[PDB]
Amino acid sequence: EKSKAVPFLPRPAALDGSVVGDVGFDPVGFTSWLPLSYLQEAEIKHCRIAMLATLGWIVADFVHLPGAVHEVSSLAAHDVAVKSGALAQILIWTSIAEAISVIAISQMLEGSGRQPGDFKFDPLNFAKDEKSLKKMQLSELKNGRLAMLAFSGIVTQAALTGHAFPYM
Amino acid sequence: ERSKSLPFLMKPKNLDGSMAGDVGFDPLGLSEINDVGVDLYWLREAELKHCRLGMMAAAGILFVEILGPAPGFPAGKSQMDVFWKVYAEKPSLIGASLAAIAILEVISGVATTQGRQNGDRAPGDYNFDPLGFGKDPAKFKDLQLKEVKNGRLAMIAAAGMILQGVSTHQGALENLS
Ligand code: CLA
Ligand SMILES: C/C(C=C=C1C(C)(C)C[C@H](O)C[C@@]1(C)O)=C/C=C/C(C)=C/C=C/C=C(C)/C=C/C=C(/C=C/[C@@]12O[C@]1(C)C[C@@H](O)CC2(C)C)CO
Ligand SMILES: CC(/C=C/C=C(C)/C=C/[C@@]12O[C@]1(C)C[C@@H](O)CC2(C)C)=C\C=C\C=C(C)\C=C\C=C(C)\C=C\[C@@]12O[C@]1(C)C[C@@H](O)CC2(C)C
Repeated sequence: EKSKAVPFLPRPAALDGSVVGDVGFDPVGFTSWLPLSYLQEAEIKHCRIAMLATLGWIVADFVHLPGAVHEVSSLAAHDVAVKSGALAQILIWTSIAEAISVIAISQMLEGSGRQPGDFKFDPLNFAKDEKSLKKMQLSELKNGRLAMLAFSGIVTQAALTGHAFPYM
Repeated sequence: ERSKSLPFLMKPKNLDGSMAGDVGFDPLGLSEINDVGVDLYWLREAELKHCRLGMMAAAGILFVEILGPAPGFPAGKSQMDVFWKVYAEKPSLIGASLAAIAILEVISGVATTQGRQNGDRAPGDYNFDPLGFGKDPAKFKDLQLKEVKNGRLAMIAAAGMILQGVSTHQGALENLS
């Protein structure tokens, strides 16, 4: 009762405390008719994709790969990269990763034990015990949400005003 | 048995004494509506939202007309017509404000329906007391009465300002003198 985020709204009844980044924020009750693991996986995937996208947009408006095709702004880079076939390679490998993801999310939903977003990818450690893993999961979630909103703002401002890196 | 405000009318059944500003002024018996998701809880929440919105709007009109606009913002003293001048030059501000108000209003409606269902939240309550001006009781009732009276007065005032600006196309205090 009385979820932490919205103090005047009831607790979403599906987010008690046992999830990283769980401040009880679900006013429209998306968790009431969708699996929690599915939504967590979707959120983490969005976080990672948008973090990579924000970093790439900002960097590519500064540094360009050698070649005349890579001499466009990130706003206009989509139509150039799709014509050159640059985005085709990313599409192919992302589709391979996403088919393996289809298998992984199916197994997670039907038992297994794989945590949402846990691909066990960890060449370095950066997370030795449970406490470090929880703290870094919270950091990843917060940074990913911030980067999703940041990429949203960057794209909207750049489309509104065709400016360089300062999209004001 | 008779309403305090209207002695020629019987006391409205649903308005005993609880809500701040209750004087029994329900001649049409609207407090007894229990249909289309509308009841005393919904009516009180709507009244409080109207009170707060009217207070904010009246304060904004008076502030802008007396102390002038903020730097970089248009002038004209007609608040119903300066809106189109702001939108003509800063449409993004208006759009962002509208989107924020839309999200907050969706949250407000969800909260109203939930609090009506599992009764734990008083109508118009959003737990918004950052400065702790209404922590203790015996002052909360007085603050509720003050808010309700000021909000009704500002509702009437803001409706008047809207109509005056739409019709006369002049400022509020311009109409005053
Ligand atoms: C969402 C991810 C994403 C997407 C869709 C793109 C898309 C694009 N980038 Mg880009 N970029 C990204 C992230 C991304 N970038 C990141 C994170 C960086 C920082 C290193 C850059 C740095 C960058 C530069 C410097 C340039 C581009 C350019 C371009 C355009 C054409 C060439 C190209 O594909 O990039 C080539 C990308 C690189 C050389 C660096 C990519 C490094 C990756 C993203 C990090 C490692 C992630 C890993 C491989 C994930 C594995 C995927 C899995 C399925 C196997 C194209 C529109 C070029 C352009 O035309 O600019 C307008 C260009 O000059 N990008
Ligand atoms: C279904 C729903 C929402 C909901 C729900 C949920 C989501 C299901 C959740 C719950 O469970 C139930 C329920 C029902 O709550 C309904 C949504 C509400 C609506 C339909 C929104 C309406 C808002 C309209 C407003 C507030 C417009 C005001 C216009 C003004 C104009 C201003 C002007 O300046 C302009 C522009 C020109 C100037 O010249 C002069 C004037 C004219 C003054 C003043 O502001
Ligand atoms: C800034 C913003 C969001 C900021 C979010 C932040 C900081 C989030 C922080 C967190 O996530 C972290 C970091 C960690 C989480 O655990 C906790 C929180 C705290 C939640 C959203 C802006 C959101 C801004 C929005 C939605 C603006 C919308 C504007 C619109 C629609 C206007 C459109 C128009 O103006 C045009 C474009 C042209 C005109 O011609 C037509 C019209 C329509 C007038």
